[PDB]
Amino acid sequence: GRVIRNQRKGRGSVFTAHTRLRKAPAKFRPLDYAERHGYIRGIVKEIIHDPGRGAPLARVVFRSPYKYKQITETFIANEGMYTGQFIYAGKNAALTVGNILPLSSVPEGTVVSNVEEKPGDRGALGRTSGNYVTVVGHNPDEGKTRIKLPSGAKKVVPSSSRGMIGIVAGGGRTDKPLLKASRAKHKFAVKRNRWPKTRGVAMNPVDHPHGGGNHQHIGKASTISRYAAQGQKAGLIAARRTGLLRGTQKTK
RNA sequence: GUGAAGCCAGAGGAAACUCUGGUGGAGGCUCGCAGCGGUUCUGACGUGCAAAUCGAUCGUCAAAUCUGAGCAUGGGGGCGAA
RNA sequence: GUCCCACCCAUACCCCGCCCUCAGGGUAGAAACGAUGCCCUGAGGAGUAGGCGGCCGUGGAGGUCAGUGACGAAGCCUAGGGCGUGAGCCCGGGUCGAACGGCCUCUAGUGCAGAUCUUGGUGGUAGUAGCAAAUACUUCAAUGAGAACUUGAAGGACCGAAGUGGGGAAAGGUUCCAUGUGAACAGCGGUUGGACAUGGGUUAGUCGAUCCUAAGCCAUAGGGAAGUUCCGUUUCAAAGGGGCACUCGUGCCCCGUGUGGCGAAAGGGAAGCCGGUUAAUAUUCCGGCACCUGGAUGUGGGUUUUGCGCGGCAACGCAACUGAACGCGGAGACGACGGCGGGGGCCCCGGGCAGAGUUCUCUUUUCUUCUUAACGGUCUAUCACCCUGGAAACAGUUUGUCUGGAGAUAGGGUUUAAUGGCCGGAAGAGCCCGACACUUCUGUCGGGUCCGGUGCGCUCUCGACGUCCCUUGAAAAUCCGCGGGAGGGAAUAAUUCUCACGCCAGGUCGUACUCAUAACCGCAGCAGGUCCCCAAGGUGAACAGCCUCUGGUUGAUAGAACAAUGUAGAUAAGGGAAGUCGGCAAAAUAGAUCCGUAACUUCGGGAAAAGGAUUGGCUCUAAGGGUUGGACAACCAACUUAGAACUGGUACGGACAGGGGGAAUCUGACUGUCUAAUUAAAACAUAGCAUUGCGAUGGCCAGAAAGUGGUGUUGACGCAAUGUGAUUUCUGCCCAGUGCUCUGAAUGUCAAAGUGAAGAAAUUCAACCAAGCGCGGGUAAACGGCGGGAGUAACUAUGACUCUCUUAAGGUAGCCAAAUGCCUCGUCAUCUAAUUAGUGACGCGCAUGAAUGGAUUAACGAGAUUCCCACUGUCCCUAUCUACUAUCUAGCGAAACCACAGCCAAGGGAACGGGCUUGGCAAAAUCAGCGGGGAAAGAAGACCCUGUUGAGCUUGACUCUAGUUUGACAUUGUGAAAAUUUUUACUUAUUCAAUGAAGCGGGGCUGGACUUGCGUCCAACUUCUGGAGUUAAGGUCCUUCGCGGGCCGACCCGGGUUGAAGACAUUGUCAGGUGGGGAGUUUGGCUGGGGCGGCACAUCUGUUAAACCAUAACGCAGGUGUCCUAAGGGGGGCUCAUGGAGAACAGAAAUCUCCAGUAGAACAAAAGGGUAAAAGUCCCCUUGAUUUUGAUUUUCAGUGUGAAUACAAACCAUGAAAGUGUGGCCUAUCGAUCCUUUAGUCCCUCGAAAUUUGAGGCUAGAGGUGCCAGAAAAGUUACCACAGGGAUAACUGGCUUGUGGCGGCCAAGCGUUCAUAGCGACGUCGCUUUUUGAUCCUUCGAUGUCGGCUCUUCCUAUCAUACCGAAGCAGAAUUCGGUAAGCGUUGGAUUGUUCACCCACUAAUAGGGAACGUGAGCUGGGUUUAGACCGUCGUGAGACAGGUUAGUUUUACCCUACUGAUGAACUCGUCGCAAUGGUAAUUCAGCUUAGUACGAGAGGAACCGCUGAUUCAGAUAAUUGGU
Ligand SMILES: [Mg+2]
Ligand SMILES: [Mg+2]
Ligand SMILES: [Mg+2]
Ligand SMILES: [Mg+2]
Ligand SMILES: [Mg+2]
Ligand SMILES: [Mg+2]
Ligand SMILES: [Mg+2]
Ligand SMILES: [Mg+2]
Ligand SMILES: [Mg+2]
Ligand SMILES: [Mg+2]
Ligand SMILES: [Mg+2]
Ligand SMILES: [Mg+2]
Ligand SMILES: [Mg+2]
Ligand SMILES: [Mg+2]
Ligand SMILES: [Mg+2]
Ligand SMILES: [Mg+2]
Ligand SMILES: [Mg+2]
Ligand SMILES: [Mg+2]
Ligand SMILES: [Mg+2]
Ligand SMILES: [Mg+2]
Ligand SMILES: [Mg+2]
Ligand SMILES: [Mg+2]
Ligand SMILES: [Mg+2]
Ligand SMILES: [Mg+2]
Ligand SMILES: [Mg+2]
Ligand SMILES: [Mg+2]
Ligand SMILES: [Mg+2]
Ligand SMILES: [Mg+2]
Ligand SMILES: [Mg+2]
Ligand SMILES: [Mg+2]
Ligand SMILES: [Mg+2]
Ligand SMILES: [Mg+2]
Ligand SMILES: [Mg+2]
Ligand SMILES: [Mg+2]
Ligand SMILES: [Mg+2]
Ligand SMILES: [Mg+2]
Ligand SMILES: [Mg+2]
Ligand SMILES: [Mg+2]
Ligand SMILES: [Mg+2]
Ligand SMILES: [Mg+2]
Ligand SMILES: [Mg+2]
Ligand SMILES: [Mg+2]
Ligand SMILES: [Mg+2]
Ligand SMILES: [Mg+2]
Ligand SMILES: [Mg+2]
Ligand SMILES: [Mg+2]
Ligand SMILES: [Mg+2]
Ligand SMILES: [Mg+2]
Ligand SMILES: [Mg+2]
Ligand SMILES: [Mg+2]
Ligand SMILES: [Mg+2]
Ligand SMILES: [Mg+2]
Ligand SMILES: [Mg+2]
Ligand SMILES: [Mg+2]
Ligand SMILES: [Mg+2]
Ligand SMILES: [Mg+2]
Ligand SMILES: [Mg+2]
Ligand SMILES: [Mg+2]
Ligand SMILES: [Mg+2]
Ligand SMILES: [Mg+2]
Ligand SMILES: [Mg+2]
Ligand SMILES: [Mg+2]
Ligand SMILES: [Mg+2]
Ligand SMILES: [Mg+2]
Ligand SMILES: [Mg+2]
Ligand SMILES: [Mg+2]
Ligand SMILES: [Mg+2]
Ligand SMILES: [Mg+2]
Ligand SMILES: [Mg+2]
Ligand SMILES: [Mg+2]
Ligand SMILES: [Mg+2]
Ligand SMILES: [Mg+2]
Ligand SMILES: [Mg+2]
Ligand SMILES: [Mg+2]
Ligand SMILES: [Mg+2]
Ligand SMILES: [Mg+2]
Ligand SMILES: [Mg+2]
Ligand SMILES: [Mg+2]
Ligand SMILES: [Mg+2]
Ligand SMILES: [Mg+2]
Ligand SMILES: [Mg+2]
Ligand SMILES: [Mg+2]
Ligand SMILES: [Mg+2]
Ligand SMILES: [Mg+2]
Ligand SMILES: [Mg+2]
Ligand SMILES: [Mg+2]
Ligand SMILES: [Mg+2]
Ligand SMILES: [Mg+2]
Ligand SMILES: [Mg+2]
Ligand SMILES: [Mg+2]
Ligand SMILES: [Mg+2]
Ligand SMILES: [Mg+2]
Ligand SMILES: [Mg+2]
Ligand SMILES: [Mg+2]
Ligand SMILES: [Mg+2]
Ligand SMILES: [Mg+2]
Ligand SMILES: [Mg+2]
Ligand SMILES: [Mg+2]
Ligand SMILES: [Mg+2]
Ligand SMILES: [Mg+2]
Ligand SMILES: [Mg+2]
Ligand SMILES: [Mg+2]
Ligand SMILES: [Mg+2]
Ligand SMILES: [Mg+2]
Ligand SMILES: [Mg+2]
Ligand SMILES: [Mg+2]
Ligand SMILES: [Mg+2]
Ligand SMILES: [Mg+2]
Ligand SMILES: [Mg+2]
Ligand SMILES: [Mg+2]
Ligand SMILES: [Mg+2]
Ligand SMILES: [Mg+2]
Ligand SMILES: [Mg+2]
Ligand SMILES: [Mg+2]
Ligand SMILES: [Mg+2]
Ligand SMILES: [Mg+2]
Ligand SMILES: [Mg+2]
Ligand SMILES: [Mg+2]
Ligand SMILES: [Mg+2]
Ligand SMILES: [Mg+2]
Ligand SMILES: [Mg+2]
Ligand SMILES: [Mg+2]
Ligand SMILES: [Mg+2]
Ligand SMILES: [Mg+2]
Ligand SMILES: [Mg+2]
Ligand SMILES: [Mg+2]
Ligand SMILES: [Mg+2]
Ligand SMILES: [Mg+2]
Ligand SMILES: [Mg+2]
Ligand SMILES: [Mg+2]
Repeated sequence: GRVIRNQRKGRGSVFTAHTRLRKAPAKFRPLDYAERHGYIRGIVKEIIHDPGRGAPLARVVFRSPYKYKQITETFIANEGMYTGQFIYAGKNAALTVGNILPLSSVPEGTVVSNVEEKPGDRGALGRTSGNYVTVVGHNPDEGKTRIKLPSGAKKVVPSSSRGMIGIVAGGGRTDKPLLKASRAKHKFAVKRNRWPKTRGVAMNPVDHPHGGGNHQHIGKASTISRYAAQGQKAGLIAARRTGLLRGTQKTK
């Protein structure tokens, strides 16, 4: 048989993400002395649209504590942020929307965005439009913080991890139907070469495990073991259950 | 060609929102020329003009439209709206 | 039919000659002899495969012939000889020119008709096919040997601004220009040429490259890799650039986070325009007039002298008008589309000027020219911004919008923005006229070169608005501004000047030409393909079609004629789909304006639904604008609309251009995409829906590895993997099976490592185990599944209901003879005259059914289907016209194919002959057609089978494997605690993350707030504002007294950059599991083709089997893979099955008695033999079913194996013995090598020598190969491949004729009566090859496989027609039969049909053959490769003799045959004859006979005669119609 499309995707080549129109990655400031001990003030210059990203980004200018230059950063814009707004990043920053604070100096029950998995990593969690991370609780003796992720998972991160107060802008982007093949094409044409998608059962046996046959049918259980070989993992990988979800799920 | 929002005016009514002239210029809308394609004649030709062309008739024609150059993917590999 | 006589001839027989072979003899005191010779005698002679012998020929070697030869070697040619059976040898003649041969040995690349053989050459075909797309040529002249395709002039035409025009990019490379030209090429010619030959031609600071970066590529540091090299592109790197100072280069002082290259002739980007000029270059040359960049220093100007301009309220202005580091900003720099406004150019209109055209007539006419570059100066030009002021009675305002107390209207200003006006350039140019010189050298000189208008016009550009996006639409080099304020700046002298003028320089490569019906790629001068720019007039909505201007061509082999058949363009009376699988093809409709427009609907559509009317020309009228005066008048300007009269051909979108429509069904929602070159679809995609995994120490994936990579400039509204497939309404039940997921205990299973025991040790044995699995839960929008039987309602049918068997559950809602149902052309209704079609219903549905999605569905569809209107040559039924061919000619000129060839009939034959046999026959040489034959040409059949030949794909095939999971060992160190194992502590190994490696850890100074034995905790100064923040101010001492030098300002200390994980993870090596993701391989045989079946595959009995033996078939009836401690061995006593008599229960049968009883019983098992004091049966004793090795028999090769037979060595059993016993009374009951396991002994070996373990040998058994002389082995292919096979299937033919069809003989019986008018049982004899079987003879290096259409001929077993005979024949109508194939045998609905059945006509609507006639005749509806859907089946790939949809139909010019047409020879003609060949007519109706014969009556013929008509044939065009 052939190498299947899912296997080919990992080679790169035509499946590499598009990057020309992306200006800079969305990252916090590097964790420095000012952010560790007090706060630093930055000015929002513009709210820009980043192709391939649903959420808008905010360009924020800060002063260098050690040089005469000025530094422009690219944050994920939280909804409610505006051009000409002062934002504050640090331990002693006020608890207002757009401020970047360590989770230790944040009370329980507030939502943040671009939460660092570890301090200094400049943001990893809850960075997509309409998404946020909730600060469930604190453990000061352990120096840790329990948070709730957009997926519903519970995580524990060091209290020094930073986050931006508020909710990622971009609202309910997925609330309107795409309604058109062209609109799906435009959505993915700035992300990746993954659209359109041909069904495996419409292929031939040389091309996919779902293969051919005189009727379009999978012919064997579509749930595939977690430890199946590469080239076998087509369908529902390591599926605990299948079928329509007809009630609440114990797992979360 | 059709004529979506938005806008102007006038008629009713009590209200609220009904109606009627206009304006406007949206749509993977439509007729249709070039381009692109290739349905039927199962036409021509079938030691051809041609190792796939020719004619008529057809599909689409403002956007999943057509196309140049540069560049990338190399054989059990690639690429594939398959 | 029989008998007799003579005769004819085979390669046979007889006699003779000769050849050869074989056989038998003779031949030496050698006068003897290729002694391998000779002489004598007898017999014999076929031959594929094959064997042997002898000889001939070729290249080369040794010896020899004292060989041949320029007075002619070799070779070659030869209707000239000789020899040999023959292969061959020799000679004569000719040609020719330098070597060669005989004999004996030696040697080999040694002998050709084949191999779809190799290379080369050459034929018939054949002067043949053909040289026919792109509208088209003609006259005169010149040139020349020669002119349709050279040139000039004239005419006629085309391209018709998305050109046949003018220039470019790629690509070519000299094709560009001049001159000359024999051949070759330009498929005709050629004087011509992109050809050939000889010479020329490409000029840049300004146009490009060069410079920049993009996607991307390659280095570097490092890390992998055995390595070629891979990653890496800033990453675990000590990676650079700025200034000052001496006689002299070298003395220092500051900044630093960066620290490569390549990559665009369309992206970014410094700068050039006009006129002229050459044969060919020009934005490059020449003339004039400019610009940019860089470098230098001047003159003037400006500014200042303790300093770096002035003005304006302001927006800002002015000719400058200092400014380091460091920083900020702008430009470069960006999407698509819409309407509006400005500008350039083009187009158009009016007037004037100059020229030209027309001018019978008319036309103040028609056409052309009338131009102004870069670069500058100057004045303007929307948006915006500034000042005054303060708006509701809101106002301003666009086509649209919008704007305003965050300050509108208004008034006044500032400013970005020329492709605008004027001026310089610049009229001196260019152009246009006009007039005077002249072999040329020289032209010369005059004049003129203007003014207005218009616009939904075209094109480009600019501007302000606006729309769309889950889409927001490059980078860098370079240039500029500013914030900052470092340095520096002569009251009589320079002046860190972006001002004016001035000086110097600008290298290198490209530059011709074409860019295409001839310069590129398609083998080529190819109707194909190949990226752009400019873009006139008319009609018209219009870069539509059609015509024209500029410009370009007139180039595609020509002449003549007008047959068939064609290709292309059309027209047809009447009918109007009757054609056909099917309306294929064609026709019909078509623009605009005005009316009118249904069902349904997602309310958007449907819709141009359906349909109807009008349209020309001319003469008028009205309306729709701008400007000025004074509510009218005047002036200016286009078009768009409406109304009226008149008028003609009742015509007018007059050409061109240009929708047919409707009622429904299946299906996919739609737009979109694909099998380039047979499938455009219902397939794919899609939005929507649903499921699954993943929180980064991660999911999925790539890599040999990596300090590797993609997703990822990413973080659940995300990434990845699947299914279904818009909307609407729904999506039922089943977790038993296979998967996936979760737990691994009360539970079982296990490897390596480790633990314990035994041992001398190797080892062996025990426990223990991680993963995985057994186990137990979950899960179907996972793969998938979703049942049988029996009764039941006052007649009855059915079964609401019930009784019963089983599953994991038993098909729910829906839907249906549907693209899914076989039976089936289902049943009913409708549609038609007629419907296997369509639609609507019905449903025990072979085999419908719910995201393997069910049902419905507006809109959409080059999808499939039915009907209706319109329309028509599809047809009845054909006809006609045009162009180009074909045709004939000149020139040029192939190919396929070809054993030899070409008339038939029958026969036989390899079962379909051109050749053979027997007949018919049979006359040169030819031309146009033609599609019967050549089982015509393609192409070593693709269907089928075989091969111990493959390949693609699948899986629970066999064997493995990347990856992965888990365990162990190592990396791997240091502590503590718990009674060796577990837990948690350390950081330095190791791993991760961040950063420009800035503020980490301890303190102590201060600020605080909390507390009473004054003690502890916290903190380090930024949060009103879209400003700024840098090159330190100061304190303190030193000082050269300086924005100078140190310590503070800015606390000290540890040099751990910071934060995490941490001896875990990672990594290396082994071990268990998982692993169609991947690899390799396999997937029996026989066989009335193969498959399925069966086993005729090892083996036994009887028979087939034809009396020894032997002997076949998928022949017949059967049997075997066991069973027995006795059912083996010995001995003895007895006699069985059965019958007749008898005896209580007792009988048909229980036991007892007697008599008969040849085996009719029994002997393990099939069958056949055999057995009676036994071989049966019972009793007694036993283990001969033992040890050893030979011999023999059957199957047979006289090999194994299995069986079997007689005897020897022994020592046993039994009988008093004799004797018997080496398994089963006989004929079947079974198994090699290798390996393993036993048994056997003072047995042999472990090879330096010993002992003990262990191992290996020798002899005899066992573990098994049943495909049984003995491989370890699953499918599929419709995507398929190869070597073959007519050894072997599907279609023709051949034999046969069961079966099918058609007859005969007999005649029980039927027929009221009567077997035989006519039927006809039981039986029996046949014929036919239009059925289907059976066979496998021909064809698998191919004979084109159904049907229909068309066309001819043949048969008779006669449907009709002619003439006859019989009846249960009064007439009429029928029935049966005879002679009879002359002549006919139809039009339609449904179906691909064949077949069939209906409607209807008819005299009748008979049956058949001709390779199941007929595909180089058609067509392609059926069968039907590859695409696709459904149902059932399969785990799957896939299958289906099931349904459905789409799917390339090639070649004739040869020979013959046929149809026609010429024709030599016999002088040429005219008029004739007639051998032979062909042959043609057919049926019905009406009137009369006649309401008559005959009949009770109903009813109801016929002969003759008359008049028409059907089908067919041969002509013809007066008339009518078509063209
Ligand atoms: Mg592969
Ligand atoms: Mg798909
Ligand atoms: Mg497919
Ligand atoms: Mg597969
Ligand atoms: Mg699978
Ligand atoms: Mg499907
Ligand atoms: Mg469209
Ligand atoms: Mg085309
Ligand atoms: Mg064709
Ligand atoms: Mg036509
Ligand atoms: Mg012989
Ligand atoms: Mg030789
Ligand atoms: Mg000679
Ligand atoms: Mg010589
Ligand atoms: Mg040879
Ligand atoms: Mg030869
Ligand atoms: Mg031969
Ligand atoms: Mg010819
Ligand atoms: Mg031709
Ligand atoms: Mg011609
Ligand atoms: Mg032509
Ligand atoms: Mg002459
Ligand atoms: Mg010509
Ligand atoms: Mg023309
Ligand atoms: Mg154009
Ligand atoms: Mg040209
Ligand atoms: Mg051109
Ligand atoms: Mg190129
Ligand atoms: Mg010449
Ligand atoms: Mg020629
Ligand atoms: Mg010539
Ligand atoms: Mg010539
Ligand atoms: Mg000449
Ligand atoms: Mg340039
Ligand atoms: Mg350069
Ligand atoms: Mg590299
Ligand atoms: Mg290295
Ligand atoms: Mg470069
Ligand atoms: Mg450029
Ligand atoms: Mg010059
Ligand atoms: Mg001065
Ligand atoms: Mg650009
Ligand atoms: Mg015009
Ligand atoms: Mg001028
Ligand atoms: Mg001037
Ligand atoms: Mg003048
Ligand atoms: Mg072309
Ligand atoms: Mg026009
Ligand atoms: Mg017009
Ligand atoms: Mg030309
Ligand atoms: Mg030609
Ligand atoms: Mg007609
Ligand atoms: Mg007519
Ligand atoms: Mg009609
Ligand atoms: Mg048609
Ligand atoms: Mg038509
Ligand atoms: Mg409507
Ligand atoms: Mg309709
Ligand atoms: Mg209409
Ligand atoms: Mg049309
Ligand atoms: Mg579709
Ligand atoms: Mg595509
Ligand atoms: Mg195709
Ligand atoms: Mg193909
Ligand atoms: Mg699913
Ligand atoms: Mg299950
Ligand atoms: Mg279960
Ligand atoms: Mg376990
Ligand atoms: Mg049901
Ligand atoms: Mg349906
Ligand atoms: Mg049904
Ligand atoms: Mg039906
Ligand atoms: Mg029907
Ligand atoms: Mg079913
Ligand atoms: Mg089903
Ligand atoms: Mg379901
Ligand atoms: Mg519909
Ligand atoms: Mg011909
Ligand atoms: Mg000729
Ligand atoms: Mg010959
Ligand atoms: Mg014959
Ligand atoms: Mg014959
Ligand atoms: Mg022959
Ligand atoms: Mg002849
Ligand atoms: Mg022909
Ligand atoms: Mg023929
Ligand atoms: Mg032949
Ligand atoms: Mg073959
Ligand atoms: Mg074999
Ligand atoms: Mg194979
Ligand atoms: Mg293959
Ligand atoms: Mg104090
Ligand atoms: Mg730690
Ligand atoms: Mg470890
Ligand atoms: Mg596998
Ligand atoms: Mg495999
Ligand atoms: Mg076989
Ligand atoms: Mg079988
Ligand atoms: Mg015998
Ligand atoms: Mg048998
Ligand atoms: Mg016995
Ligand atoms: Mg015994
Ligand atoms: Mg006895
Ligand atoms: Mg004894
Ligand atoms: Mg054995
Ligand atoms: Mg063995
Ligand atoms: Mg030894
Ligand atoms: Mg064995
Ligand atoms: Mg055998
Ligand atoms: Mg045969
Ligand atoms: Mg018969
Ligand atoms: Mg009879
Ligand atoms: Mg037969
Ligand atoms: Mg046969
Ligand atoms: Mg064959
Ligand atoms: Mg043949
Ligand atoms: Mg043939
Ligand atoms: Mg027919
Ligand atoms: Mg007869
Ligand atoms: Mg008769
Ligand atoms: Mg006849
Ligand atoms: Mg026949
Ligand atoms: Mg036939
Ligand atoms: Mg034929
Ligand atoms: Mg054919
Ligand atoms: Mg046929
Ligand atoms: Mg089928
Ligand atoms: Mg079909
Ligand atoms: Mg088709
Ligand atoms: Mg009478």
